[PDB]
Order: sequence, then C-alpha cells, then structure tokens
Amino acid sequence: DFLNDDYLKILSRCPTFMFFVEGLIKQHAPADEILSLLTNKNRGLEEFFVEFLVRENPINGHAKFVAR
Amino acid sequence: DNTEIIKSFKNFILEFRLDSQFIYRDQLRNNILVKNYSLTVNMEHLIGYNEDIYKKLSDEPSDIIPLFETAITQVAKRISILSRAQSANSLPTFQLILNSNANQIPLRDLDSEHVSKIVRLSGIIISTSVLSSRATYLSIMCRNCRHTTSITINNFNTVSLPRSCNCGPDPYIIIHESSKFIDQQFLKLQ
Amino acid sequence: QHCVAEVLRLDPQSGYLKKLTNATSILYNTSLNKVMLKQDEEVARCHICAYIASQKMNEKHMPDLCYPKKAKHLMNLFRQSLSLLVKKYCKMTTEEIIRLCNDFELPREVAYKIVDEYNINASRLVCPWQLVCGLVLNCTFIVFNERRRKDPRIDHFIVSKMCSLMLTSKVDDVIECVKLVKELIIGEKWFRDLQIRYDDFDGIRYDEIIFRKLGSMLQTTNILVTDDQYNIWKKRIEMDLA
Ligand SMILES: [Zn+2]
Repeated sequence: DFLNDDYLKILSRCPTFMFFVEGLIKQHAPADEILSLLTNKNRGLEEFFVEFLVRENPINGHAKFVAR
Repeated sequence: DNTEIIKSFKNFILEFRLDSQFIYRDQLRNNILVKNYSLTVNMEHLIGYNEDIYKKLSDEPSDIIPLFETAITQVAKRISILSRAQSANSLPTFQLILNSNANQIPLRDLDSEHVSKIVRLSGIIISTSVLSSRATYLSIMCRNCRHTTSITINNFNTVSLPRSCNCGPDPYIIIHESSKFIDQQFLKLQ
Repeated sequence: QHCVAEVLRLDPQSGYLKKLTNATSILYNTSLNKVMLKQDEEVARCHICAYIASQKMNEKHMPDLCYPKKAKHLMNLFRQSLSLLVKKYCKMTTEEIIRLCNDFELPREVAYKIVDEYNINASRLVCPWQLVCGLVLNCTFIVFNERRRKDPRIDHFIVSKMCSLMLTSKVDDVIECVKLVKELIIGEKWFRDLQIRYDDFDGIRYDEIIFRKLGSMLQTTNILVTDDQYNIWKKRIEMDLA
C-alpha cells in the first residue's frame, strides 16, 4: 500500500524492463497498451509491478524439485 | 563536429510544429505513399527554430547538404519499417527541395565575391535542351582479373575510376544492364 | 601578406617573428627585382629565404629549418647572386616515434615525455617498439577514458589499429607490451601528474574507488542508470506513432 512515486521512478529505470518495452514496441506498431501501462499513468505501472511480483521465480522451484 | 549538426537538423524534422499541426512529418508520410522520395522545405521556418544551422549552411552549403540528405534517408528508413509493421530493400537518397522569399539580387550586381555561397535572383527562361543523363551507381569488372567492384556518385551530377585493382592501367569495363542513372538539363536565364 | 605569414608561422610546425617577416619580404623583393633570378615556382619560394633570414638576424638553428633537390640549387644560386617485436636491436629517432604517437592526434607534451623516457632509458634495450607501443597505449587509455566509457566499442577499434600498425595478428604480446610498461613506469612524478590530470586511476574515479575498496556498501556501482539518460531517452518513444 506504500508504493511511492519515488520508488516507481527508480524502478522504471530497470534495463530488462526496457528490453520488454522495446520488444513490445517492435512487436506491435500500435502503441495503446504501452500508454495504458507505462509511467504516463502510474496505476497500470503499479498493477504490473504487483502482477510480476507475485510470480514464483520458477528457477528456484525448479532447483527444489530437481533436488526432489 | 558533424553529428551535433545532423541531430540539430533531424530534430527540425519531427519536433517542429506551427498552427498546432505537424507539417513536415505528415508531408514525408504522404510523400512516401506518393513514392516521391523528395519533399519541399521553407528556409524561413528554420531561422527561429534553430540558429546552429543557418549561419553555417549559408557559407558551406555543399558541405552541409549531403548530411541533410543522409538524415532524411535515416528518417525514411525508420518510418518505412514502422509503416510496414503497421500495414502491409532499395531506398536511395531523397532530393532536397527548398525555396525562399528573403530577397532578389539581379545578375548585373553580381561580382567575383560570395562565390560558392547561396544567392537569390530573378529572370526569364529560354533553353530546354536535352535530358542528358549522369550515373549514380554503376558496377565494374576487371577484364583480366575478373574482379568485380562497385562505385556510387552522390551530388556532382572529384574522383575517377581506380587506376589499379598484371593487368596494367585502364583494367575496368563499365556495365550498363546493372547500373543506375539520373537525368539533368542545362537551363539558361536572362 | 597572408601567405607570407602563413609560411613564416609554419616554422613552429619576440623579435623573431617581426624581423623574420621583414627579412622574407625584403629578400623576396631583392630576388624579384633584377631579371637575374627567374624560373622559380612560388610554390616553394619561402623556405630557404626563411633559413637565411634565421641565419641573418642574431641566431641560427640548423635543425628543422630545411625541413629537396632544388633546395641546395636555390641556396647556392641566391648566395652567389647576392612482426615488429621479433626484430632485434632496432634504432629510432625523435620524429619516428613522434609520428607513431601523432597518428592518434595526441598532444605534444605526452610525445615529448615519451621521447625523454626513451633518450634516458634506451641503453639496455632489446626492442624499443615494445616500450614505445606500451607508452602510447597507456597514454591513450588514460586520456580517452571519457569516450571509452560512453562507448565501449572504442576498446576493440584502438587495439585493432595498433595491431595493424605494427603488422601482427596475435595480440597477447600487445597486452604484455601494455602491462609491462605499466609495471615499469608506475612510480614517476610526471606519470603522477598525468594521472591526476586525466583521472583514470585504473579507469574509475578516485572519489568512487576509495569507497569501493574501503569496505562500504554505499559504493555506487551503476547497474542502474542516470536520470538524464531516462529524460533524454523518453523522447525516442515520444515520437513512436510514426
Ligand atoms: Zn584487375
């Protein structure tokens, strides 16, 4: 609930996130979803942040059940 | 440097607006549909936008023009690929066309000064001689070495064929079925 | 007057300049006055005139004044009318290594310092190419850190240029030519001055490396990117509609 604008600014500079943005730019000539989600409206940005934060990071689980 | 100038010029293409509407951007977009590979430009619009190109293009026009040509080619490549991604290999340089209304200078008042600069004038037309052609991209083979090469000429429609790729001097034949040319005419005035 | 000063102030490439221009003017005047000194292309009629102008006034310096067939002819006529490392025990001069250092367009102080190093420590040598190459490479790395930082491509281009100039395909020897000279030249005060001037200190700033090595976590490893970078990058997608 305390996801602040300064944290949003600093996390926006993520280079893999830049790779994602540019890959989508090249994949779609239209640019509606990027304007929907990008910092220009921070609601979508924080929604994406939580969406990809809840992920499992499957590499660790893969190591775990590989040991299993 | 030259890249600072080329950037200050390319910004004028897409980052300029008047009457709250893009002019040159959509002009290029329409021109590419027309298959024109050229444009129109007003040099009055460039004085207020930027002064880093006027005072140096005035005195070194030949030095600065081809940079603008290449910048236009770059913009064309970007917009071409983006438009192909939007809907629906060979993109040569685009001729730059401009005009002005700053002043007019008569032939009588000319001198041997301000030579190689840019000038304005008026007159009347007489000659329509012939569509004499020049070369832009022509291929070459050496007659003994059978060594293929290539050459391209840009604006002077300075250098000659290579004198040596034993074969001796003048070892090159000129192909035509795989060459490229443009047109020009010798126009008069009085 | 323009060309006269152009050639006279080409000597570098108080009273000296004024007296030399006067001497050149009057000497050319004397040479062109009579009908005795003709068939002389002005293409080169301001060289030995300058030599004898130097000879005249107070002092004369033989080197770099004649710096050819017709040179001696005109002098007499006027004065009467009035790989690269396997090679062992190579030799060098001032201007040879000045050229090798000047192909990069580096300043003259660095070239003079290298020349001083050579003329002081060229007695126990095996191949001067190694020492001079190492010196110039470690000068380039120290002075060009800014553009290398903003463009990691330079590293390969510079190394290729200095691998092709010495006609070699293997480069580990060049790496040695760099590290050995770094080991040897590591403790001289002029090297210290160059270090403080061009702020390489192993390619990283002093104020950052102190905290990098002191044992802190506030050390700024720039995996993230600067704010101005993002500010200037935004423009690229600002115009994405086209
Ligand atoms: Zn040949």
